Amino acid sequence: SKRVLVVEDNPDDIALIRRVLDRKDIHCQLEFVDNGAKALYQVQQAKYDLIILDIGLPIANGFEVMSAVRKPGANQHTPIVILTDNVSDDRAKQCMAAGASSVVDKSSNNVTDFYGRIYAIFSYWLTVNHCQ
Repeated sequence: SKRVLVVEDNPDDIALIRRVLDRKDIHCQLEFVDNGAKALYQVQQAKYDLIILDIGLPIANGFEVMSAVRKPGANQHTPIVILTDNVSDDRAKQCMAAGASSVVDKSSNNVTDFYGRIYAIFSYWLTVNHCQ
């Protein structure tokens, strides 16, 4: 059973993410935490198949989370997807420098696009990308 860790605090985003997985029959353990401190603790506790984070949360301590995950250890090479509203090219480029696997615009002002991007992230990283 795959496990995913998502650093996100918007409760409608969260509810939409759970629902996408449901409908699309994507079966994994999902864990949400609302900040970077909590993230850095959970990465020490379990090996994840995927870690998603909203770099828009100052409180997510995104770059710090990414450095720490990228260190020697169980999740050293766990895919990290940044999923954040309004990604600029600069910020995407900064995430990529800090170790992100992928940067994705939520486009959450367009639920149709937001929904299909959630499904693409989980679909790709869990059923296409090779998992141990």
